[PDB]
Amino acid sequence: MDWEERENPKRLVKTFAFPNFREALDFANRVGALAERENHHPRLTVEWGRVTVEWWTHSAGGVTEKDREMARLTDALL
Amino acid sequence: DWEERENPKRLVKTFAFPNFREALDFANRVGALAERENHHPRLTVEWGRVTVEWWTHSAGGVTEKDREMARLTDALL
Repeated sequence: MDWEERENPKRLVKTFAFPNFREALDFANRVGALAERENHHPRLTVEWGRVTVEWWTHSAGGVTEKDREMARLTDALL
Repeated sequence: DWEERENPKRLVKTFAFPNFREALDFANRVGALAERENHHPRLTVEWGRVTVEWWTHSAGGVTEKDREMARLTDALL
């Protein structure tokens, strides 16, 4: 579904689920490679069975068009 | 010397870096350690920082394995 919109700070959030820890870390690495390609970085939370990806522009204190674009590119990884 | 947070009780420490790529590289080393030991942390990776949290889910708190994993994490440095 659509990315969640959390607050303080405003940011786009989505969780991706996995059967273990290694696959979650592997996916986080794909998101990280995407971040490096686009030069816009997320906050990633990796744990057994899940990766939480959060997109927001730090220098802006909130969400910008780039964040929405990164969210879409993250979905396109699958 | 790791910080101890609550709800749930867990060991926490943040490692800093000059960028994002190096932070993720470090998180992967912690992840490899976790996979070999079969005990998993909660890792938070962002520009300039990796937060590592150790605790036992089956117990909903800290157990001896967590203290060891914390020391092994520091050893990576």
